[PDB]
Amino acid sequence: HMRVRLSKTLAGILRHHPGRYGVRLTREGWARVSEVVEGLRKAGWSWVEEWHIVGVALHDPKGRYELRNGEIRARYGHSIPVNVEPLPGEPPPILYHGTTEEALPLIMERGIMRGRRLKVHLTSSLEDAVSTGRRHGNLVAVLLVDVECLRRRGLKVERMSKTVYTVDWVPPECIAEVRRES
Ligand SMILES: Nc1ncnc2c1ncn2[C@@H]1O[C@H](COP(=O)(O)OP(=O)(O)OC[C@H]2O[C@@H](O)[C@H](OP(=O)(O)O)[C@@H]2O)[C@@H](O)[C@H]1O
Ligand SMILES: [Cl-]
Ligand SMILES: [Cl-]
Ligand SMILES: [K+]
Ligand SMILES: [K+]
Ligand SMILES: [K+]
Ligand SMILES: [K+]
Repeated sequence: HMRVRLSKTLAGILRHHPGRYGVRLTREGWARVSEVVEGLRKAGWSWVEEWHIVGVALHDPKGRYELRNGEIRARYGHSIPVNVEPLPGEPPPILYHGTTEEALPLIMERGIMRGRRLKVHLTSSLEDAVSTGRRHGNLVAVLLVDVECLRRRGLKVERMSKTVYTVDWVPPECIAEVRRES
């Protein structure tokens, strides 16, 4: 079966619309795998069981998901209120945010903003930043973000996966450089 298709649906459940699949999340974002399974099956994923949902989490190349006995959550990316504790580690001095060239003027005015999500998402992987920008358009720009510039003004830069870090907002003055990718 197509793991990527099931993972995209699962990310939607755990980040955006759990109730549409019969799921209630705890305030830390955790879903009961059994509830996720039943909702997917009712939506036509007629073969899915716990084994497959757990497998999506374990095989995810990015570490999007976290498991503990009976439960699963998304580590980041949510548009519904959750509190996820950070993974250990310090952020590197530069992080990336992929976007579109068309967004640059308003980013240079208002900073990088969270939009519909709880946080602005940054990555230590330039390649991942490019692929994220490409979801929004073909003319991609990657912002290099000065992490100490965020931290010294009191903005926590929290590690959510091996490569993804969240921050409430990126002030325009903390954008060190723009790299073009067409
Ligand atoms: N001041 C502004 N004026 C105009 N535009 C602005 C401004 N600030 C930002 N923007 C743009 O708005 C779009 C928001 O879209 P958005 O919420 O989908 O954010 P975005 O960062 O793309 O997605 C998060 C997922 O991307 C990976 O970090 C990870 O995904 P993975 O789990 O696959 O690793 C994560 O979940 C973005 O274009 C952003 O630049
Ligand atoms: Cl456990
Ligand atoms: Cl978020
Ligand atoms: K649940
Ligand atoms: K995630
Ligand atoms: K973001
Ligand atoms: K954060």
